[PDB]
Amino acid sequence: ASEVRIKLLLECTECKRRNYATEKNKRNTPNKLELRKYCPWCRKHTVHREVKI
Amino acid sequence: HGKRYRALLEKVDPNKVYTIDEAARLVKELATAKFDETVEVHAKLGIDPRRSDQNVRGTVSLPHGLGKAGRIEFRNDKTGAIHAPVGKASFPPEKLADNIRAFIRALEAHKPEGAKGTFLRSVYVTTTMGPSVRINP
Amino acid sequence: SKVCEISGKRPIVANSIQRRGKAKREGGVGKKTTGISKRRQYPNLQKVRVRVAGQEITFRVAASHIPKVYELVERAKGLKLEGLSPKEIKKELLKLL
RNA sequence: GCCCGGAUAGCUCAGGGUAGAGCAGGGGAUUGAAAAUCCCCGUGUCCUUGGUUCGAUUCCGAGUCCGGGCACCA
RNA sequence: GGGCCUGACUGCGAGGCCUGCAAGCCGAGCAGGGGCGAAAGCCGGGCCUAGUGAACCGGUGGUCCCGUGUGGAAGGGCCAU
RNA sequence: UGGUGUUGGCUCUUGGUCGCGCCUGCGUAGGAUAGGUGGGAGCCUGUGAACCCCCGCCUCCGGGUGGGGGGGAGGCGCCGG
RNA sequence: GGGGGGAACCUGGGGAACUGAAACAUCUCAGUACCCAGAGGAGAGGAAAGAGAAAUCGACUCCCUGAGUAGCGGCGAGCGA
Ligand SMILES: [Mg+2]
Ligand SMILES: [Mg+2]
Ligand SMILES: [Mg+2]
Ligand SMILES: [Mg+2]
Ligand SMILES: [Mg+2]
Ligand SMILES: [Mg+2]
Ligand SMILES: [Mg+2]
Ligand SMILES: [Mg+2]
Ligand SMILES: [Mg+2]
Ligand SMILES: [Mg+2]
Ligand SMILES: [Mg+2]
Ligand SMILES: [Mg+2]
Ligand SMILES: [Mg+2]
Ligand SMILES: [Mg+2]
Ligand SMILES: [Mg+2]
Ligand SMILES: [Mg+2]
Ligand SMILES: [Mg+2]
Ligand SMILES: [Mg+2]
Ligand SMILES: [Mg+2]
Ligand SMILES: [Mg+2]
Ligand SMILES: [Mg+2]
Ligand SMILES: [Mg+2]
Ligand SMILES: [Mg+2]
Ligand SMILES: [Mg+2]
Ligand SMILES: [Mg+2]
Ligand SMILES: [Mg+2]
Ligand SMILES: [Mg+2]
Ligand SMILES: [Mg+2]
Ligand SMILES: [Mg+2]
Ligand SMILES: [Mg+2]
Ligand SMILES: [Mg+2]
Ligand SMILES: [Mg+2]
Ligand SMILES: [Mg+2]
Ligand SMILES: [Mg+2]
Ligand SMILES: [Mg+2]
Ligand SMILES: [Mg+2]
Ligand SMILES: [Mg+2]
Ligand SMILES: [Mg+2]
Ligand SMILES: [Mg+2]
Ligand SMILES: [Mg+2]
Ligand SMILES: [Mg+2]
Ligand SMILES: [Mg+2]
Ligand SMILES: [Mg+2]
Ligand SMILES: [Mg+2]
Ligand SMILES: [Mg+2]
Ligand SMILES: [Mg+2]
Ligand SMILES: [Zn+2]
Repeated sequence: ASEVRIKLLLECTECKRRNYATEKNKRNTPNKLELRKYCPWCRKHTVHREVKI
Repeated sequence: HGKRYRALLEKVDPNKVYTIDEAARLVKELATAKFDETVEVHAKLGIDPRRSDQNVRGTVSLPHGLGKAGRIEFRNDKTGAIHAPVGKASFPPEKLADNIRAFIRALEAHKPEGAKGTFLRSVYVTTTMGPSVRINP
Repeated sequence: SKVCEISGKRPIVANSIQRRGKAKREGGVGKKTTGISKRRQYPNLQKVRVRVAGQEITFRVAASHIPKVYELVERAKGLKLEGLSPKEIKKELLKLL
């Protein structure tokens, strides 16, 4: 982690619940992460979005 | 102001608030011009003028109204005001309060979702050339 | 300062508590006491001067009970006070409490 | 953490209809020189993007960065 | 070097390495929902061994567990960070 | 050292902010001193119009406004460049 | 009528530190020691503007229990209805 390599949550786009925490280099990668991740609330894959920690 | 108007002024009194019905009974007493005056209903939305999203705009199909049928379009001006024709000075009193009330309803139906204040900060009923009366919406 | 002559109020002992930190209510870690120590809190005594049976009487009474002095004088009306020293008048007045 | 803020040309800067000002640079006048003075000239998505308006550095939303402010730190 | 991709999974975990404690470590297999592959299969980040910090206090998103006569509310618990 | 108690009277000058009354709002095209939109073909006149006489006056210098002395039937908009 | 005395005990007004926290400041020691005032053979408290969930109880005091519970706590040492 650094001011540039940052921590961040991944929120489920369908239930708005954060299910994952991970990191990114925000220079390297200014855009908000989208990724499919299993949301356990919905019990199926869902595209998760980067949300500020 | 002209004698004709100065006259009407007496049948009013600012302080008093009045009621949709009380105002409907005055309208006739306030329409002293040589023609079927209108009536109008001036509000004063308590929302932010310079903006959007929280812009009050739409239509209402008044049960009686106009007589000039219904569906009047109203849109809040740059200030916080919104104005609209509710009928002509003729119309039996028990016919205007039905529209005044039917119009004011639409306004509330078009209030935003992000508005601070009591929305209907103030409301008034009038006639083309007559004075005006506040009212308890 | 010392003892209200009408109410009896006197200096009490209070702690003077020193804190630091952001209250929990404001989303802080909570408050810490950086020091506590004794102090006295005084009644707000003042002089009330008052003329009863022409003689001059003078009370040390807490501000809260300044009006109460004058009430004593009203109730002093039907009293056989004339010709007295101030010392015994005060005594006389104080006796209606 | 939250609140107030500046970004306008090389440097510094004031500003719902617009884009300029000081000296830096260059050309010319002048001088024995260095200047000072004097005349012209440049040097712009007015931080970014999105939205009002007929349109805007000007209003607003959103961003990015430095400037400031207050507080807190198990 | 390329193509597709998000398993840098959610629920667990047989059995071990290490070891005073507390930690640290490796992990087959089953379920859910996926990826890649014709398939066998592989995939619970990164060839590997460093890149870290117990608790307490508190923050923020869920959950809807407790709510001081009762219904709410305050405040707390629980999961995640 | 602020606030407040003990702590009062008169006055001058004052702002904030609440209600109502009214006036001020001039980039250019233009009858020329356009606040935002809406409403609205009549309104202003024996509750005195056309200019005129003292003017609160603001001014972007043309004018905007406002009470009255004089004053005895016409000014201002739809129209439309 | 008071004044002054009385071993302990009682109430009221004031009120430490060593020490413990294996340093220390909040915390503890402890409202203890001690000083002061008053009482009396006791003193204090006492006949609900109480308890608190029993649709209940019924002044106060003292013992046993409830209970090292409920809670309080640099959530530490500890304190403790
Ligand atoms: Mg993770
Ligand atoms: Mg990464
Ligand atoms: Mg779950
Ligand atoms: Mg204090
Ligand atoms: Mg504390
Ligand atoms: Mg008082
Ligand atoms: Mg490869
Ligand atoms: Mg997954
Ligand atoms: Mg095992
Ligand atoms: Mg072990
Ligand atoms: Mg599987
Ligand atoms: Mg598979
Ligand atoms: Mg396949
Ligand atoms: Mg298979
Ligand atoms: Mg596996
Ligand atoms: Mg601790
Ligand atoms: Mg916590
Ligand atoms: Mg919660
Ligand atoms: Mg309750
Ligand atoms: Mg519940
Ligand atoms: Mg419940
Ligand atoms: Mg309660
Ligand atoms: Mg209820
Ligand atoms: Mg809650
Ligand atoms: Mg002081
Ligand atoms: Mg104060
Ligand atoms: Mg004072
Ligand atoms: Mg004695
Ligand atoms: Mg004695
Ligand atoms: Mg005591
Ligand atoms: Mg004592
Ligand atoms: Mg001392
Ligand atoms: Mg100590
Ligand atoms: Mg010590
Ligand atoms: Mg110690
Ligand atoms: Mg020690
Ligand atoms: Mg020491
Ligand atoms: Mg203690
Ligand atoms: Mg006995
Ligand atoms: Mg007794
Ligand atoms: Mg007693
Ligand atoms: Mg009783
Ligand atoms: Mg604890
Ligand atoms: Mg304790
Ligand atoms: Mg204690
Ligand atoms: Mg006990
Ligand atoms: Zn979901």
